[PDB]
Amino acid sequence: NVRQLISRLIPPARKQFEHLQAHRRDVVWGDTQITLRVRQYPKSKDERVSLVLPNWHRVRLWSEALGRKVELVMTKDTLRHIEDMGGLDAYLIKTPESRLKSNPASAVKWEVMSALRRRE
Amino acid sequence: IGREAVVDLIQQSAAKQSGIRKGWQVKAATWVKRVHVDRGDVKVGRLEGGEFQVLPHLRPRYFVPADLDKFQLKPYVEV
Amino acid sequence: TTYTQLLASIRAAKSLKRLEHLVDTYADRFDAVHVAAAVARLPHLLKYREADLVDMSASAVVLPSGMTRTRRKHGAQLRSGSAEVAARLAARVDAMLPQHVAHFFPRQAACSIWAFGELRRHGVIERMDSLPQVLMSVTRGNLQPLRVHAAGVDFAQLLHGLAKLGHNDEPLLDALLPLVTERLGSMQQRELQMTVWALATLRRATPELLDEVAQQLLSTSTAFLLPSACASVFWSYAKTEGLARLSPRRRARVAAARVKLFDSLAATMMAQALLLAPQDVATTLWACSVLGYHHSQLPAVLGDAVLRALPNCSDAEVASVLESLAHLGYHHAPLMDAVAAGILAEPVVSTEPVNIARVLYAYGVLARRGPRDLQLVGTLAEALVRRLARVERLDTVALACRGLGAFAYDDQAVLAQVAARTEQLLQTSTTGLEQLQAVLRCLDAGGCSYFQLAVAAARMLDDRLRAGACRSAPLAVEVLYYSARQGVXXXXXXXXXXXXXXXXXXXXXXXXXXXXXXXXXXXXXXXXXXXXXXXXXXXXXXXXXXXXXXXXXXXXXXX
Amino acid sequence: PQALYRSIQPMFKTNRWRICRDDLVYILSGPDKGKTGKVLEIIKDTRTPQVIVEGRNLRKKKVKTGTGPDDFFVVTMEAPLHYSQVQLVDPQTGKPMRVIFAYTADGTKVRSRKVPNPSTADIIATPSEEDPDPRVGLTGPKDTSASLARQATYTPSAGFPFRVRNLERIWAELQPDADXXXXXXXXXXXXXXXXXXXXXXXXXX
Amino acid sequence: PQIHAHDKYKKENPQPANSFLLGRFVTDRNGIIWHRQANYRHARHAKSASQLTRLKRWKPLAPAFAAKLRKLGFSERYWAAPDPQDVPGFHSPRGRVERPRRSAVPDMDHTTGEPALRQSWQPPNRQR
RNA sequence: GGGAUUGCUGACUGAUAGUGCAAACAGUACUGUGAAGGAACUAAUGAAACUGGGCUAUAAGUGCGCAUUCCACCAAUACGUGAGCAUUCGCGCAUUACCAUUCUCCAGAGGAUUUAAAUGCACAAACCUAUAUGCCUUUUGGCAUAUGAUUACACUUCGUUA
Ligand SMILES: [Mg+2]
Ligand SMILES: [Mg+2]
Ligand SMILES: [Mg+2]
Ligand SMILES: [Mg+2]
Ligand SMILES: [Mg+2]
Repeated sequence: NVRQLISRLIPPARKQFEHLQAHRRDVVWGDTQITLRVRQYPKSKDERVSLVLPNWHRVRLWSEALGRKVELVMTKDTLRHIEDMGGLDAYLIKTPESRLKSNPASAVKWEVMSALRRRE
Repeated sequence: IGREAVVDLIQQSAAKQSGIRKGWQVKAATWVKRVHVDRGDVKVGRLEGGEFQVLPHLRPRYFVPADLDKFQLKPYVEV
Repeated sequence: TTYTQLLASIRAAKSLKRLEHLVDTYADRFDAVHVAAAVARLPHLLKYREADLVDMSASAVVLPSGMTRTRRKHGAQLRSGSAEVAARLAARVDAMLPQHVAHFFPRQAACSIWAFGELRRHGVIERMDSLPQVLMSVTRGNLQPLRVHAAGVDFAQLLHGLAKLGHNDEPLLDALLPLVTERLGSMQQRELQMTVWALATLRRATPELLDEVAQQLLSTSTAFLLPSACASVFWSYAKTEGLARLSPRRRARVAAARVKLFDSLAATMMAQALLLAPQDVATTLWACSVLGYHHSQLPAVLGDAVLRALPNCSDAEVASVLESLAHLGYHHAPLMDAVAAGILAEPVVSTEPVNIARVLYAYGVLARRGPRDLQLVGTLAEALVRRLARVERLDTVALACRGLGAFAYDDQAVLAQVAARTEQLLQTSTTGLEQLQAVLRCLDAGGCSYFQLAVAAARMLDDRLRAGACRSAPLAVEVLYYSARQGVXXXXXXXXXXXXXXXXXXXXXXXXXXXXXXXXXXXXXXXXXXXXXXXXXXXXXXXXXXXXXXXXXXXXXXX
Repeated sequence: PQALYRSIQPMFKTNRWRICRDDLVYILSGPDKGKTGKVLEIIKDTRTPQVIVEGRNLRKKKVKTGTGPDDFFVVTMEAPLHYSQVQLVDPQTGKPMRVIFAYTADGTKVRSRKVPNPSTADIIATPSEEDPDPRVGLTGPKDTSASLARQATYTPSAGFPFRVRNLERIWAELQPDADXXXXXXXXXXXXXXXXXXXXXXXXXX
Repeated sequence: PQIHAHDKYKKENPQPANSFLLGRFVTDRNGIIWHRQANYRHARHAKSASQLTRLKRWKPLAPAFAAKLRKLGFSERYWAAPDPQDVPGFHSPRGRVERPRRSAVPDMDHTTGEPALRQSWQPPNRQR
C-alpha cells in the first residue's frame, strides 16, 4: 500500500518528500528513517497521507582519532547511537561503508582511517 | 534532456530537407538582411579607438607555385 | 564523491556498462585497489545470449553458496553489445594498468591475472600480452622467500590465471618450490583443485601429485568440493599420469596409490548428484577411461545424469560420453536406447563426422545387436559416407571402420566410397598403420572389391620396411594378410621373413603368414607351421591356404 | 498495358536478355502479327520492358513545336512494342523460336537454338552494347595522356620533420617552417614589401 | 509460423459483486429462491402471538424478482459458505483452527459501489 | 516492455476508405504572438444536382519473368550457384478487331460510381536493447532471512594409435 500512499501526498508533504529525496545523501543517516503519517478519519472516505518530518541539528563532534572537530548534520536518535556505542571513531570504524548512506560520514570515515593508518 | 543533446537532435532533423533551400528556408534566408548576421569570414584585427587595425600577420597569403606555365599535368586525363 | 564510495560502487556495479562508466569518467580518480576491484568485477558481469539453461528445477537448494542458477549451453556465445563493451573496457583497463601496477601486493596481482585469464577463457581479449610483465614483477619481487606479503589463496589464483593465459613463463622454475611448500598449511580444497588443474595444463609438476592426494585426503572429506571440481581433479590426474602409463585404452588399469582418492572423488560425485553437468561427466568418464578406473555404480549415475538432459546436450557431449563408456567397457541401456531413439527420430541426421565415428564405435564394441541398433549403424554409416570430404586424418575413418567392422556391415555402396576416401587420404601423411588396419578389417568384415588400395597398402608396408623405424608387430602381418588375400606384390615376403625372424609373437600371427604364403613369393619357409598346427588358431581360411604349403596343416587348421 | 507501373513486381531478377538489339525478330501479337523487323533499341525496364523494331508498329507522333494552340508537326514513328510481344526469327523456316542461354567451352554463355545438340552453328551471335570511345578524338589541349597520368611521382622517402629547411627567403621560408619548392614572385608581390622601404628611402634622402 | 493470438485487446472488465444478496436469499434443488420473512428482528412486544408465529416461516421470492436474480446468475445453495477446514483430516498446519471474521452488510454509493442500488452514475467530487 | 530486417501472413482497407500524409516538397501549404492546430491532391471512366438549345407543345490459347522439384558443379551438413515453360489443374506481366447505315435528344458543368495496386493497418518470426523460500500479486513489483558489505577464488576441458 506504500507505493499508493506515496502517490496520495498533499503538496506540502510532497515537496518535503522531494527535498528529502534530493538531500538524503548530504546528511548523516545512521538510524534515521523517514515516516508517513496517514490519518484515518472514522467517518470515512478520507485518508490524508503526510510526512513525519525529521529534526536536524548541526552538532560539532570532537573526533578522538584525529585532532580536530567536525560539523555535520544529524538527528537525535543517530546522535544517541553514536555517543552510546563509543563516539565518532568507533562508529566510523565499526559501521562499514554501506550502513552509512551519507557522503560526509564517508569522507570523515576515510580521513579517520587514513590519519590513523599514518598514525601507526 | 541536456541543452547540447536537444541542439544536436535539431541539427540531425535539419540534415534531412537540405540542399538548395526550398520551402520555409526561402523566407528564412532573408534573416541576413534583418539582424546583421556575421558571415563565414576570418577576422583580421580588432578595434582599439573605433579605428579598425588589420593585424599584418592575419592578412591573407596564398602560397601559389613558382610556375603554372608549361607544367606537364593538366586538369583532364585522356580516356 | 570520495574514494571508498568509488571502490564500493565499483564492487556493487551490477552491470558491466555501469562499471565501464565508472572506469571511463574516473580515470585520474583511481588508485591501486580501485583498478584491482574493477578487474575483479570484470568477469562476473558478462551475460550470455538466451542459451542459459536453468538448474532451479534440478536442485532443490538453488545455490551451494556460489553458483549461477543457469549454467550455459555448450557452444553458447556472448551478447554482442556486452562483448564489445567488455573488450573496450578491458583495453581501457590495460591502458590504465602500468601507472598503478607499482603499488600492488601479490593479492591484487593474483586477482588481476586470474580475472584476465577468465576474460581470455570467455573470448573477450584472447591475447593479454600487451602488458602482463609489470604484474609479474610486482607479485614476484615481494614473494621470492615467501616474504611478509600475502600467500595461500594468491598462489592458486596466480597459477590458475597463468593456466588460462599460458604464456610459457620463466617463474615456473622459481614457483615450483613455494607451491609445494604450502599445500598442507594454507590451501582449501577448491584452491587445491585449481592448483592441480593449473599444474596439469602446464604439464609441469609430477612430484606434486601424491602429496596433494594425501593432503586433500587428510582433509575431512572430498565432499567440500562440487562436481565440476571433482571432474577437474580427474582430468588433472588423467592428463598428468594416464598418458605416462599408456605411453611409456581398453587394457588400461589403475595403480594402488591413487585408488583411495579416486574412490573418495567418486563417492563425492555420486553424493553431489542433482548438480552435475554434461561436460563435467564427459571429462569424468574420459578420465576414468584414461586412468583405467572401473568403479561400481559410478557410470550408472553419470549415464543417468546425461539421460536427464539429453534434449539439452549437443552431439559433441553425447559422442564424448559414449566413447568414454565404450573404451571403459560399460553398458548403459537407458542411455543407449534414448540415444538410438533420438537420432533415429532425427530425419536429417548429419553432425560433425567425428561425432558420427564416435557413436559408430560406441555401438560397435558394446553388445547392441538389436534391430534398432542395426538400423542405427546403417543410418550413421550412410550419413558419414555422404560426407567423407575431410583432409584431417584417417583416424576418424579408423573409428568409423572399427565400428563398422564390429558389426557385420555388408552394405557395399557405403564401403566403396569409404575405400575411395581411404586411398585418397592414404597418399598423404598417414600417421599410423593400424589406422589402415582398421579400415582393412572393416572392408573384410563383409564382402568388398578394394584392390586399388590393397596395392597401396602393400606400397605403404614396404615403405615402412624400407624406413626401418616401425613396430614390425603381429599387426604388421595383420596388415599383410588382408591385402595378400585380396590382391594376389611378391616383394612383401621380406617383411614376413625379417619380422618373423625377430618374432616376439607366438600364435595367431604365424598362421597369418602361412595363409598369406601363397600370394607372395615365399614358397615354404616356416618352422612355425607346425607350432600353429599345435595351436589351431582357426581365424583365417588356413585350411584352403595350407593346401599348397603343408598338407598336414590343412587338416590341422580345420580339425 | 496496365497504367500503374509501380504495382508491377520487377521482372528480370537475373539480368539475361534473349533478344538483343540489331537482330531479325517476329511480332507475335498486336495490330501487325506475322510481320518481321530488326530491333532498333530494347528499353530494359525491370517492370515494363519494351522493344522498338524497324518500321512495324507505326503510329503518327504529334511533335509539339512549343505553342498554346494547334501549331505542331506530325511525324510517323515506330511505337514501342512490349518485350514479350516479339520473338527471334530462326534463319531456316522463318517462324519465331525460343533462344536459350547455352554454355559453350571456355566458361562463356552464348545464345543457342534450343536443340538437344546445342553446339557451334546453333549459336546466335550477340553484338556488343558499347561504342562511345573518346580514345579517338584525344590529344586536345588541356589533356594529359594515360602514361603521363600514371607516373609514380609520390614517395614517402622525403617529407621527414625538417623544421630548418627554411633557405631564409622572407615568406618562402614561413611555409616549410610550418611544413614549398618555389613561391611565385607575384604571390610575394601581393603582400607588399615596400611600405616601410619607401619611408626608409625618404628618411635616408 | 503466422500464429496470431491477440493477447492484447482483452480487458477482463470487472463484474459487480452483488454481495448484498449472499445471506438474504438461498436457492433450492428445484431452483426456487427462498428468503426469511421480514418484520421479525425487533419490536416483538407490539405484535400478537399468531403474527410472530407467522413471521418465523420462510417464503419464496416473488416470480419477477426471482427471474431477475436467476438471470443475474444467483446460485447460492447455503446461507453462508461452509469452511473447507473443520472437516476431520483437513486442518490448518499451524493455526489451531482459523480466525472467522464476521462480515457486515452495508454497501451503497452513487459513484463507486453497487450499480444495482443506484439509478445513475454520479461523477466524482473534483478529484482534489 | 521497447528499436530495426523478413513474412509463398491476412474471409484488413482500397483514395470522403486505409496513417493526419499512396503525391517533385505532409506534419507540408495554411491558421495562430506562441505552445499548438492542421488540409486537399493517384491513373483512366465520367453519375446526379445545375444551365442553355431542341423536341413536347471457347471456366482458352500463345509469349515473356520468376518460384518448386529434378540434374551437375557444389561450401560439402540445408540447398550455394547454373541449361532447360523438363515438371506443376503455380504466380506475375504481355496479348487476342468490328466493319455499318441512321425512329438513339444535344451541348456544357461537375467529379460520384467502376477497375487497378500497399510503400497504409494489425500482428507474427528470428535479431538487438532491459538472487532462492513464502504473503499480496496481476501482463509484474512492496516485505523478514541466507552464500552477504565483502579488492579474491568451481565449470563448457574434444579425447580418437589394435
Ligand atoms: Mg484519406
Ligand atoms: Mg476526393
Ligand atoms: Mg482516417
Ligand atoms: Mg481521377
Ligand atoms: Mg448528363
